[PDB]
Amino acid sequence: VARPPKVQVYSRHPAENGKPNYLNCYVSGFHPPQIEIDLLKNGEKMNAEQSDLSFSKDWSFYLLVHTEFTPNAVDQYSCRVKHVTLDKPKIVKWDRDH
Amino acid sequence: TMPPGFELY
Amino acid sequence: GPHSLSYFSTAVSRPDRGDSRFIAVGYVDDTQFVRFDSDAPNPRMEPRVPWIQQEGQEYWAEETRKVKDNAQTYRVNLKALRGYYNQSVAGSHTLQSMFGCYLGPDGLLLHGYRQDAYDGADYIALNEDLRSWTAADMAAQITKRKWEAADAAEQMRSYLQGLCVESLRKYLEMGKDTLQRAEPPKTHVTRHPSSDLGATLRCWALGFYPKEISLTWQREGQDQSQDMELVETRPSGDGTFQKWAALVVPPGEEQSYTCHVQHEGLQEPLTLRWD
Repeated sequence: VARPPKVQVYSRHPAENGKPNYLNCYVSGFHPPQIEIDLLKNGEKMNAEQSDLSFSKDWSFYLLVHTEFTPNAVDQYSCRVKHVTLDKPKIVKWDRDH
Repeated sequence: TMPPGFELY
Repeated sequence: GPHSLSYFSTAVSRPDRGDSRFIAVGYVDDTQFVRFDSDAPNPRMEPRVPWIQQEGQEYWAEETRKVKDNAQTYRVNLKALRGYYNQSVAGSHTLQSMFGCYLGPDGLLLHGYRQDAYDGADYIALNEDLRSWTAADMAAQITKRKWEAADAAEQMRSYLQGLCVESLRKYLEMGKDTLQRAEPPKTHVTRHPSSDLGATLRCWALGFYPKEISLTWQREGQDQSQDMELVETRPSGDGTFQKWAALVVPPGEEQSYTCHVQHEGLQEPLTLRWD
């Protein structure tokens, strides 16, 4: 029943250029639990925390990778996810709208 | 609080 | 309510490291309050919110003792399951266990549960009568048979009826100022132009608790769900949650659409439009 991860990259608060915020990458619905989740800043991996492995009532695992960040007009943020179900890394770019 | 003991399969 | 106390545990075999990893997390309703990671330096049960930290040393020593016993036991179960199924020695496999209790109207157990899964598939689960098991396959019946002779269900049932609810009542009090107040969502309607016949409205609900919420779009009073995009509810990172619902509105029809937000933190359902 191996299944692909869903991915959302978003901020804790509505983002404004130059103001401290929090960058989240919420990865859920996947199985097996082995997975690689990286927050990227201009294509480069950031220092970020990862929540403890957990799952929902349908057995699907979920994880939160998060770090503080101050968005601006230039820096590109994205989240890169590697899973056995995925032929190649899944990459979702962040924006203040979604 | 977790349960007291956990069973073998 | 009903409020709930629940635990989620994941055991993963690591034949390439000679051992396995056991992770357990505890929740009161949608709030994780403890965790255990067998990979951690000095593996112990650790607090995950302020209110649980008022538990004395024996609490933490005992929870750690029990969860380590759970870890060692499930390491063995993984080895058994590999035999039971005749799987490869090099493969990594996953054992998930989930269990919890809900608080009834008169402070007694509501719907306790206990269910385990192997590699994502149902293995064995405690039945609704709390006295019998459902085994999903041949291997699970072997386990089921042992547990029947040993009345393992009585242990689980007495835990769910006694300690589980009792602890739940205790936790709800310790974190009352946090667990028993619903935090209403901060809501917004934003607009984002697309193409000629493309103009997206997005209704946001931010920083809310509990997790349960209802976001819908209407057009002059007509449900647009079949047209809208609704993302999975997601954690804010501070113990609250977020969600949004968006749809494409025709060029010039913004004001015919309304977003409706329903959450227990709210006195009444909120009607939002593109102000």
